[PDB]
Amino acid sequence: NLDIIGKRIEKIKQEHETSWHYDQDHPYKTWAYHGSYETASSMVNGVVRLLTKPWDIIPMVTQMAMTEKVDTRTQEPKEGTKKLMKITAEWLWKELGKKKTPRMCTREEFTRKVRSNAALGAIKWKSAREAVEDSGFWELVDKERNLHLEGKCETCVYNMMIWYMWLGARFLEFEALGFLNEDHWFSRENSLSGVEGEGLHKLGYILRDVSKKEGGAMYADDTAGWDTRITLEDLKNEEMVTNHMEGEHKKLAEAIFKLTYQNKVVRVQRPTTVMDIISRRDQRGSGQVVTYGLNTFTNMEAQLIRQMEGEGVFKSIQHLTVTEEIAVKNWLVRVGRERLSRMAISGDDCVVKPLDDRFASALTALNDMGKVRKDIQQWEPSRGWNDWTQVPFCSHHFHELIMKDGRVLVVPCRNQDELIGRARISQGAGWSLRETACLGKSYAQMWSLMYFHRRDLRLAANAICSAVPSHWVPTIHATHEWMTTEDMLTVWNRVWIQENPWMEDKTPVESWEEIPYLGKREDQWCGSLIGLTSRATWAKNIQTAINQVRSLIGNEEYTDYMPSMKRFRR
Ligand SMILES: Cc1cc(Cn2nc(C)ccc2=O)on1
Ligand SMILES: Cc1cc(Cn2nc(C)ccc2=O)on1
Ligand SMILES: [Cl-]
Ligand SMILES: [Cl-]
Ligand SMILES: [Zn+2]
Ligand SMILES: [Zn+2]
Repeated sequence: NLDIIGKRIEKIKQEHETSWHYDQDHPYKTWAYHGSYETASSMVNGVVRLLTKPWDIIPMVTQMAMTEKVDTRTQEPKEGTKKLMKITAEWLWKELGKKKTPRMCTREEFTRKVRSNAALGAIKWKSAREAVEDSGFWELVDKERNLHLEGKCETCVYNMMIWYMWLGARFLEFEALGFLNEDHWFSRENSLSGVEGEGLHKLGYILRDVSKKEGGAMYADDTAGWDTRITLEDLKNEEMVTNHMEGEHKKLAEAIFKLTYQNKVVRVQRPTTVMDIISRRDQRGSGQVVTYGLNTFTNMEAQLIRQMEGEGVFKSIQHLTVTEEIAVKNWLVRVGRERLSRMAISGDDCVVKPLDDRFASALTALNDMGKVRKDIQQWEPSRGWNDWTQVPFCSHHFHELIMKDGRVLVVPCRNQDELIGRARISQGAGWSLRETACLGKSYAQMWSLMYFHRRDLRLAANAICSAVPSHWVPTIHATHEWMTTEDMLTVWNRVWIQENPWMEDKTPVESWEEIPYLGKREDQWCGSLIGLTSRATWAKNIQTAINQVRSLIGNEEYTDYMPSMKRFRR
């Protein structure tokens, strides 16, 4: 308690000593309140919207651009649950460690990241790019760092909104734990369940490979507030990664887990406006990228245990017998790798193809670990999927699509209203017409690469790339091959043919017309506006929309991509 968070509390209390009140009308029950002191909406991308006019009248698209569970308490698991988690976690860190070496990340790696611009989620210095160059920052980092070796913390404080800390705390986190992401610990090759750095063009092939295994249905249960259900027991099993570490690193990592993860401190703005200095031990509070890795780890653990319960490796979560402990360990050593290979896990998101459908009603460990399923009753058995093409994963489903030459594409898909609505939204303001156009172009090239099989998206993508100057540059499961000025057909051939391990025949495709679409009926099912008069007017009069946007941007060098499509080929 206060002996670990006090210093951080004391430092803040003094920076606002003038205005400090211990409010008695504070809304926190499960969060500890210490005191109080006085104290970037969604915009529309006009380039994308002018080139998607039929969607101006679709409420699912237009509503997307308009516009308390953290204060809950998860009970401590039973002793038999806690045992199962401890044994599985120890075995899983060993497996992940077999072919990887934990190691500290470096400023010269962190710096380069800030130069490339990433969601480091950091709050004297204007931007992050500036602070990185000023050694005064690195001096502050040194003081804190040397404090962490002391077993103490001063400035590592969360700001609720998404939990931003200041760039310095983010570095000390990245220094100790960045290896997890930087060195691909949750790669499919390394972790067997993971998909880190796979890409949306590989996920469908991965789910089809799981489907090939003998077993029951495919289960894809979402957790209700995954992060809020992260117990102190989960934070302590995650910390066992430090047992694979040495020297300074082991100390630095131990400090992040002890002082920032297992004993947090947060400043939340309450408009009644008084900045509450609230604390708590449990729930998920980290950088988005370390959160991804530890979420994947803990999810892999929970799902192996749910598989154990379904296969009758253990009878009761209340207590584990000495013989059961040996049986769990023997199960992991004998079949652990096989059972990891039956799953696709991305943070809190999973798909499991268990040995059989006993898994569907194996609920006691899952519920007692506090990973309560969403959109169902706690003890109602899971609904599985019989077809890998119906399974939801990372907000997508996957279609099997046969090319006119017999080669097989497995393509990602979601409701087209969600795709068009997202492309019409920008995260921030103050951007130029040029920067808005380059973001439109990023969406267009993503659509050409991932969603080429949707008739409306291939047409709108061609229209946007025709409307934006040819040479202008586009601006954690994913890898982003669409962020380039290279020709999109060349990138398509690299991604879907050359580099695709599921494609035996490497014959390049010579034109976009060789590249197939979904069934005309399969397109409407996933939200296409084909067979509507509106969409017909838009398609026919596409060159007029392209010319409207060219006139707004001005006299630049443009390319006509519309003749890459059959209907505009004269
Ligand atoms: C993805 C993503 C990035 C942004 C923020 N943004 N918005 C504009 C208008 C221009 C550039 C830019 O980066 O919005 N969505
Ligand atoms: C079902 C179904 C059949 C069609 C006919 N049609 N097909 C296309 C590809 C474009 C426009 C068009 O009217 O559209 N939806
Ligand atoms: Cl199904
Ligand atoms: Cl994007
Ligand atoms: Zn600290
Ligand atoms: Zn679909």
